Amino acid sequence: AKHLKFIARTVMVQEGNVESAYRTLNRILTMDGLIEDIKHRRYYEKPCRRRQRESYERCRRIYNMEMARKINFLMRKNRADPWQGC
Amino acid sequence: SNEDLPISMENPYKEPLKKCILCGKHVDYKNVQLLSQFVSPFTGCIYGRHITGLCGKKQKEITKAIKRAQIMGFMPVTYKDPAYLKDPKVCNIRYRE
Amino acid sequence: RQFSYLIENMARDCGEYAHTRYFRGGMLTNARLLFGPTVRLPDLIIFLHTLNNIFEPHVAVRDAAKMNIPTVGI
Amino acid sequence: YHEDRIRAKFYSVYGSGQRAFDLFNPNFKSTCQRFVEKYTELQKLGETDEEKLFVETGKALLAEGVILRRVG
Amino acid sequence: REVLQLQEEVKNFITRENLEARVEAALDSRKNYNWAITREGLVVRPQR
Amino acid sequence: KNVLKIRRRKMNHHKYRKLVKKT
Amino acid sequence: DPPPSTLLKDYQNVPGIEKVDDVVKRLLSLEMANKKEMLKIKQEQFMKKIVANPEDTRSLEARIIALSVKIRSYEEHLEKHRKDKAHKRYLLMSIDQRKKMLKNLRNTNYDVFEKICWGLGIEYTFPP
Amino acid sequence: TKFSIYPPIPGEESSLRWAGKKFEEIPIAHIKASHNNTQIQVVSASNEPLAFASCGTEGFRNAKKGTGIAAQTAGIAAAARAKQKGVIHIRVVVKGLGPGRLSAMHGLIMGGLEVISITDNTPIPHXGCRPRKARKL
Amino acid sequence: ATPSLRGRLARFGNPRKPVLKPNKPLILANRVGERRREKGEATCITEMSVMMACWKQN
Amino acid sequence: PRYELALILKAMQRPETAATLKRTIEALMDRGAIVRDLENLGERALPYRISAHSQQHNRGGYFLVDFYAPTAAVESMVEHLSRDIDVIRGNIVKHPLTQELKECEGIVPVPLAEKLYSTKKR
RNA sequence: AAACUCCAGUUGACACAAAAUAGACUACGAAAGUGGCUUUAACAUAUCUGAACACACAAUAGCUAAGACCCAAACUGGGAUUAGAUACCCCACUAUGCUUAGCCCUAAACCUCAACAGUUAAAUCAACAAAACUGCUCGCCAGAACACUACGAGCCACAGCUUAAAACUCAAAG
Ligand code: FES
Ligand SMILES: [K+]
Ligand SMILES: [K+]
Ligand SMILES: [K+]
Ligand SMILES: [Mg+2]
Ligand SMILES: [Mg+2]
Ligand SMILES: [Mg+2]
Ligand SMILES: [Mg+2]
Ligand SMILES: [Mg+2]
Ligand SMILES: [Mg+2]
Ligand SMILES: [Mg+2]
Ligand SMILES: [Mg+2]
Ligand SMILES: [Mg+2]
Ligand SMILES: [Mg+2]
Ligand SMILES: [Mg+2]
Ligand SMILES: [Mg+2]
Ligand SMILES: [Mg+2]
Ligand SMILES: [Mg+2]
Ligand SMILES: [Mg+2]
Ligand SMILES: [Mg+2]
Repeated sequence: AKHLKFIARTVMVQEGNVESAYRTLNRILTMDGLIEDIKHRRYYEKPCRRRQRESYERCRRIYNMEMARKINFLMRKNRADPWQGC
Repeated sequence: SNEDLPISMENPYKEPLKKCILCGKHVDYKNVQLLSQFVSPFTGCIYGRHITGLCGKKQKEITKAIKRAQIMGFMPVTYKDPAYLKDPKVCNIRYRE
Repeated sequence: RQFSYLIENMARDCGEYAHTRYFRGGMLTNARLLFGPTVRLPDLIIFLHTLNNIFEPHVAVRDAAKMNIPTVGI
Repeated sequence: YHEDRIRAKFYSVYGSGQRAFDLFNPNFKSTCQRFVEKYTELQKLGETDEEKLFVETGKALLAEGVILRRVG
Repeated sequence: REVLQLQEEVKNFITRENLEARVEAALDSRKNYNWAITREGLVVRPQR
Repeated sequence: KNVLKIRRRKMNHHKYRKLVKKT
Repeated sequence: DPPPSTLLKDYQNVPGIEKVDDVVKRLLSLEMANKKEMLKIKQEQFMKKIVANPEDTRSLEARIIALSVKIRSYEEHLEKHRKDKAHKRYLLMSIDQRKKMLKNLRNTNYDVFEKICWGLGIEYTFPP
Repeated sequence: TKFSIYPPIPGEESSLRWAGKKFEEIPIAHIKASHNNTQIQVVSASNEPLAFASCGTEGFRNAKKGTGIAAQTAGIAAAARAKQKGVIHIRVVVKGLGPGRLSAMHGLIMGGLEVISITDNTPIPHXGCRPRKARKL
Repeated sequence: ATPSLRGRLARFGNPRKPVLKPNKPLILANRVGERRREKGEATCITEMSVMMACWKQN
Repeated sequence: PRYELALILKAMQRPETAATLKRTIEALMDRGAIVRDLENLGERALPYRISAHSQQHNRGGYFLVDFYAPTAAVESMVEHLSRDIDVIRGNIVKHPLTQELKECEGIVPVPLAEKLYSTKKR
C-alpha cells in the first residue's frame, strides 16, 4: 500500500515469451516460500498443528538431505563390475 | 630407549577455522547497502543462513538490523531497493534456473 | 572378489581347498545333509578376508566355532 | 613427529612441488623431506629461532639447485 | 586512558554557544554509512 | 497404548456432569 | 541514595579526576549511568561501614550485603511494576536466601551477625 | 544490451519503449484469480477504467466459473473491449492462486494484447486477520 | 549441509524441551521411494475452445 | 548513557531545516543531554510513503544526533518528538558504538549427532 | 442452495486486531509460557535435598465490572445433505478471543522419564520405547471396577476445585 508499485514480484517478458516469464515468476514465488505460505493461510492452522507440521517438515529435510548425501557418495560405485565372473 | 616413537602434539597440519564474509565487521542498521545484499530482490524476504552463508552470530545481527532499518524508515520491506540491485552477489541462490 | 582367482589357484597348488564363492547356509553345520553322511569336514579354516561383502563377519567364522574347527584369519 | 611442524610450514609456504611422490620406491625423498633434513642439520649448529632458521634453509636449497617457487 | 580520551573528545561536543554554527556545518556535510561486502570478505566502499 | 482406560473415565465424567445438571 | 554527582566506582580512584572539566565529571557520574551502577556504590558503602575486610567478597557477610542491595532493587522495581510476577518471585526467593545466610551467620559468628543486622536494619525473625 | 527481468525504475532514464510509451505509461490489466471466479479489469496508467470482464459476465455459472476455459474466455472478452479503446501493450498484475491465474493471461494474448510484464500482488499478511477455521472433510 | 540433530530430540542427557518429534526413527533405510506416476491433466483444452467458439459463430 | 537519535525530517528549505535541527538539539539539552555530534545523511526518497501529522511524505532529510543523557530523558524526548510537526520519524536507540563486538575465532564445525538410537537390531 | 447486489474491480485515505520471511536457528524463563520495533527496569542462592495444604505463580476455557470492533467464532438462525442429521458442508451473527481491575486454580499442565552427584566395566538388556547403571534424598504406588464418585473438611470457587472412601460385583483387568 505504502510502497512503490511495479517493483516487487515483477518480471519483464522477453520477446513476447509470456510462458517463460510466468514460469520464472512462479519459480521466484516458490523458492521464497510465498506460494506454500499462501496455501497454508487459506484456513487457520492452529498453533499445535503448525508445530506438528514444522516438526514433520524439518525431520523430512534431515532424512532427505542425508539420503541424497549417501546417493551422491555411492554413485561412483555404479560403474561396471570389474571382477565379472568371481 | 628408541627415538623414533611418536610424540604427543596438536595436529600441526590443522587448517584455520573458516570465517564468514562478515567476521569481524560491524553490522549497522544504517548501512542499508550491506543489508540489502541478504534480502530477496523480488519479495524483500530475508534469506536464511543456508543461502547467505553467514555464521549464526552474523545471521542474527543481520536479521535484527534489517527489522530495525525497515521500521525506522531506512529500508523497504516488500522489495529490494533497486539502487542496490547491482551490488556484489554474495548469496547462493539462482532464480533464473 | 578381487582375489578369488588368486586364492583358488593357491589352494589347488598346495593341494588344499578354497571357498571363495557365496557361502550357502549350512555348509558346515548341515554338511552331512548337503554333502553326505560320511563327509569329512575341514580340520583348519584360514580366512584371508574375514568380512563378507556387506562389511560384516563372514558367516563361516561363527559356524567354524560351532563345529569346533580352529580358524586362522587376517 | 617433531618434523611434522616443519613439514606443515613448508607445505604452507611452498606447497607440494611439481615433483610427484613415488610411493613405490621405499627410499624416495621428496623435496619436503630434503628440506626437513637440511633444516634439522642447521638446527644442530645452534640456531634457536624458527624464522631465521627457516629462511636460511631455503637459501641452502637454492644454492644446491632446488626449485622453490613460493605460493606468492 | 579512557578519561584522557574523553577529555579530548569533549572539546568538540556541541554546546549552546556553537549550536548554530554546528548546525550550519552539518547541513553542508554528508556522512555515508553504506558499504558492500564481497564473496571474499572485502569491503567495497561507495564511489560517489 | 490404546485409550480404553481414558474412554471409561470419559463416559463416567460425561454422565456425572449430566446428572449434576439434571439435579 | 547516592547523590547523582557521585562518580562511578570505576573512575573514583583514577588520579586527577577532581581536576577534569565539569562536562567530563557528569559524564562519569551516576546521573549519566544506568541503575545498576548506583547499586554498585550502595554495595561499596555498606561494605566499608559493616565488613571488617571491605575487599573480601566471598565471606558470608559480604554476600548478605550484596543480596540485601538486590532485595532493595527488587522492592523498588515492584513499587512501579506491581503485576510483575517474575520479579515478585525473585524478591521472595532472595528474602528466603538472605534468611538462610543470616541463620548460618548467627550460628557461626554471632558478633558479626549483630553488626549485619544493625548496619542493614534487618530484624531477624525465627521461623514458625 | 542484455535483457533485464527487473522492471525499469520510474525515476531513472530507460531506453525501453513500447509504441513510443515508457513503462510507466502502459495500461495495466488487473487479474483477480479467485478459487471460484476470475475478474479482469484493464485500466490506463492514470487509473482510468477501460475494460472489465469476468467469468460471470461471460455466462458461466457456479462451479463453471472456476475453470481455466472460463477465465480464458473472460481474458478474450476483456482484450476485445480494451483493444477498441486503443490498448495494445498491457502490464499484467495478477492477484490470487485461482484456477484462472494463467488462463486469463492466455485469453488476453489470444485477444490481441501484448503482455510486457507480469507482477504478482497476492495479499500476504505479515502476521493480520485470523482466517476461517479448517474444513473437516 | 544437513541440519543439526544435536540436542533436538527428547533424551536423558538433553535438558531442553525437544525441538523435533519424529514419528519414525531418524535412521536411513536401505531403499528409496518408488517413482510417482504423474497425475494427468485434460489436454487440448485451448484448441477445443477455439473450435467450439468457431462453431458458435458459424 | 550514550544514545543515537535517527531523525527523519520533512523535506524543507535550508532555513527551516536549520531551525528544526536547532529546536531538536535544544530539547535534548533542556532534558539534561550532552550532545556529542550532528551528522547529515542527506535527503532521499523514503523507503515507503509515511503519513505524519496529517501529511503524506515521500521524501525526507535523514539526520543523526549522537548524545549522552540520563535514562529518564529518553521517554521525555520521545514525547517531544511526537508533537513536532516537522519530524517524519524519530527513533532513539542505544548508540551502536558503545557495544563491543566480541572477537570471533571462526566457525566451529559440529559433527553428525551419534548414539541417538540404541544399537539393538530392529 | 441460501446469502449479497447499500455489490464488485482499480486508486486514495485509514486500528485498543494480529505479529510473513529470518528460523535448515535451538535461545530465554521456575513452570505455565516466550519469535514486529524502541527505550527503562530486570532475570534469587559460593554444598545439596526439602510441602496436594505454608508462600508465590500457573495455557485454554470460564466468572464479575468497565471499554474496544478488523477478523475469527461455541450458541442460534437460514441453506444443503440424510431414513432422521439436534452433525460433518455453505451463509449470517452472538458469548468469547483484546484492554483495564479483580476472581477462578484446571489440562494428554506429558519430553507421561523427579532433584543433586557420578559411571560406560561387569550379568548390557523381559518386550516396546528415548542404551544400561551407581550413590543420595524427597514425593508417590501395592488386582479390576465401583471412583476425576459418596460423606467430611477447606476454599472470593455455590452446575466449582482440592483432599478422597466403603458396600455389593468379578477372576480377571492390564
Ligand atoms: S565466523 Fe566470525 S562472526 Fe561469522
Ligand atoms: K512479524
Ligand atoms: K494433573
Ligand atoms: K506429551
Ligand atoms: Mg496407534
Ligand atoms: Mg462407568
Ligand atoms: Mg509415535
Ligand atoms: Mg439464489
Ligand atoms: Mg517460519
Ligand atoms: Mg531447596
Ligand atoms: Mg505431604
Ligand atoms: Mg489461569
Ligand atoms: Mg477472559
Ligand atoms: Mg465475521
Ligand atoms: Mg464480539
Ligand atoms: Mg505444555
Ligand atoms: Mg524434588
Ligand atoms: Mg477433572
Ligand atoms: Mg468431586
Ligand atoms: Mg462435599
